[PDB]
Amino acid sequence: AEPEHDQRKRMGLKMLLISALLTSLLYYMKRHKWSVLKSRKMAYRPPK
Amino acid sequence: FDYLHATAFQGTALARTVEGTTENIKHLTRADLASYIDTHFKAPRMVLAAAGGISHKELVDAARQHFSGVSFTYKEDAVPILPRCRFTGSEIRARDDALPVAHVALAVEGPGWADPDNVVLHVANAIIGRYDRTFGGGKHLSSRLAALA
Ligand SMILES: CCCCCCCCO[C@@H]1O[C@H](CO)[C@@H](O)[C@H](O)[C@H]1O
Repeated sequence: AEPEHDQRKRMGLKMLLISALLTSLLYYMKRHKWSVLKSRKMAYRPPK
Repeated sequence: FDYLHATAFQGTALARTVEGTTENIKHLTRADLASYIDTHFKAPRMVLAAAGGISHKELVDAARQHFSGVSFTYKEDAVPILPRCRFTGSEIRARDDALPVAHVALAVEGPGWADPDNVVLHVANAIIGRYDRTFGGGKHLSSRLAALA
């Protein structure tokens, strides 16, 4: 029914490993860039 | 430029304005002032300079007379080694849209008086140079940034 059965799951292994690696790395890079805004503080100082 | 220091050297002594806080000016005492003078205005940390039609020997003589007695302890001789100031890759944005024109200052950390690289950094700074709309040179100025400006 599906001769690709063996290679399909072999790919599924490679996929899951790569995907796990890349998702983590991209999460850091996102957090790294967004760190500027995430930590940013602001004040309201008129000549009141 | 005060804001620049306030964020570049944030959390250190260099982050403070020369004039000081409003609260400090409000509440500074004669004791506090006299303390500063006695603590800082000390002979080894002072330089009597002169320039003109002045004989150097006559200068050190009048200096020898009015610049006074020797310090007693070793503490009063030694020149203080200031604690280091930490640079911070950071920004401070004080926004006021009612303000006519905007001011922007951007800087990296320098080397210090001792470093011979300070000469090259002045050569580099000379390349870019400076400009304001009264520079008669106009579009023909050698400075690329000025020409684009
Ligand atoms: C973000 C998604 C990344 C998925 C990466 C999948 C890489 C699959 O790579 C494939 O693996 C097969 C199994 O060995 C091989 O037969 C193929 O030649 C190879 O191209």
